[PDB]
Amino acid sequence: ETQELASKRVDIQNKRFYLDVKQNAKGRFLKIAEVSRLTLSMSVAVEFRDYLGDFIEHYAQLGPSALKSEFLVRENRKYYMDLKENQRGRFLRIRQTVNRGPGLGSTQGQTIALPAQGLIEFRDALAKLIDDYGV
Amino acid sequence: TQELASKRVDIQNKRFYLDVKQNAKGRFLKIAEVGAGGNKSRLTLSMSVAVEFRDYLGDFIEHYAQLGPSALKSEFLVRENRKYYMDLKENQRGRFLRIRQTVNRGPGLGSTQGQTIALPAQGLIEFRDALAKLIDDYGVE
Amino acid sequence: ETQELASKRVDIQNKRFYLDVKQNAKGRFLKIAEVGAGGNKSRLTLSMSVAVEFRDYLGDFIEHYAQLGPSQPPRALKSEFLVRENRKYYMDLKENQRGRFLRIRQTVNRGPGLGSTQGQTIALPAQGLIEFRDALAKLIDDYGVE
Amino acid sequence: ETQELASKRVDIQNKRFYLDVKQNAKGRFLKIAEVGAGGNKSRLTLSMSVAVEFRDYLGDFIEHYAQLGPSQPPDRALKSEFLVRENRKYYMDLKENQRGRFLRIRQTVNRGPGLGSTQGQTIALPAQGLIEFRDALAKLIDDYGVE
Repeated sequence: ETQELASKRVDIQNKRFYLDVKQNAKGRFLKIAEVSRLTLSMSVAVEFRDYLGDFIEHYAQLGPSALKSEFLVRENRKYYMDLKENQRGRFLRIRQTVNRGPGLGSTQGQTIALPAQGLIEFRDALAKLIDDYGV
Repeated sequence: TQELASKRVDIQNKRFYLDVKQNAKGRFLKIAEVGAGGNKSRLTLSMSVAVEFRDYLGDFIEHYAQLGPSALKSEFLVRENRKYYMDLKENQRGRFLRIRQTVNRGPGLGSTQGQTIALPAQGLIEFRDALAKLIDDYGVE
Repeated sequence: ETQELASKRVDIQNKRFYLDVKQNAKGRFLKIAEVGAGGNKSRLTLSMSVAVEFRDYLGDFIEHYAQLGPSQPPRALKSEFLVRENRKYYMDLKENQRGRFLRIRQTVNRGPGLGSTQGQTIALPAQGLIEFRDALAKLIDDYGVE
Repeated sequence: ETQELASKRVDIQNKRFYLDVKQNAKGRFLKIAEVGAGGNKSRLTLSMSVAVEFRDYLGDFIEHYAQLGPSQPPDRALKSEFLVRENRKYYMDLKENQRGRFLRIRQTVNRGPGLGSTQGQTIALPAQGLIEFRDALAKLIDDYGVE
């Protein structure tokens, strides 16, 4: 039975993300729901934490007006991370795909969009779930 | 006293206006937090002073980005008759930069009262950027 | 009056540097600007004569950077100091968690740093030091004297 | 099958390079994927033994690049090296085009016809990143190599 060990809430402009660390008898993993839904192993969650730091850095150094991308393939899942910008402002979009195993053949590629203002809070929340629970 | 330009910045559920203006003696910025505070929550900076302020924000941004999960930082700025107190704090609702501006009453006596804005830390990069643009525009070379 | 003689853009990671050669009645000189977030407080000034000595210092930082090997307040790896023509140039190779960089701070030189310094600072990501030295060397071959 | 032990991304100009340490039933090895600005991906595969030699060779390219001085006008590779270890060859050429110098590494089969585009198993490191790349490689070798 998958039982959540912790929830986390991050408010950014008028959007909300929940970071739930869950564990079924397979192991421990992270879920990230918007106001779609990513699922990450803790090991992959570490890579995100660090990549978020890369993104934060780049955003702080932009100054006034993709800007930056990362490409991650881990355990049958592929993650695209694009720091972009548009009329209303800068954001980080994260798309999760199945590129192998059960679930291939799609209708369900997952996506979340974080406003850039909240990357630091979102990274800080992730970091502490890693901190507490480890890999 | 000309209006030269405005820029608006929404941070979380709070709104700020950076307004450039000129009068003889020079150009200057007015930064207001929208609320019930009126002029109590509105700063006034010369252009010279805006630059030093922009740079201080650079430093607050760096401190905030490396806090990790958790006054955290204080800086200080005085020019002509005006003092600017900058304090990166955290209360239960999150991290913020409090800028309190004072007008010196005379040789070695602080104001009984000042004006103050509070920026949620998640908005500092936006704020800094809006301010940087207006500085690049409205008085160099 | 100031003639604009030449201009060179050097892109290094997510930074852009401009090297402008100018000339006034006193002689030829460089202005070196870093673009972005910071202001025109990221503006170095150097006669051609001093730009030569700066090029040579950059060769030593390049050697040191190449010999660091993999990494591990901020750690000061190599510091050098150039004072010339009533200006002081501090050159510190440093590293943080996010990479290695050469920070150059220019001040106006009176006594043992007495008055207003006029702290102009640029920060070259270390990756770019050879590109930067090279652009500078070209401008010196083209516009310097002997 | 293959387990993923460690990753490191090096940003050089508008490209990215992923150095991945992996292990299969036979061996531990390194995959190096270049991602171009436009989406182009290409890669090398190195045994950990070979990465040591590649890292050493990078040191030679670094020394050469640092000593070049700026591109002079025309009047071809500025420097070539060659690496052969059993079933894989690697052609290392330091070149320049209008946008800079770069180290092309081109991996081929040693015995076998070959398969796939030559570009898909070639990478081009902008020379500016040789030091950071060699350093990131040196670290992965330190922390997951036995050699």
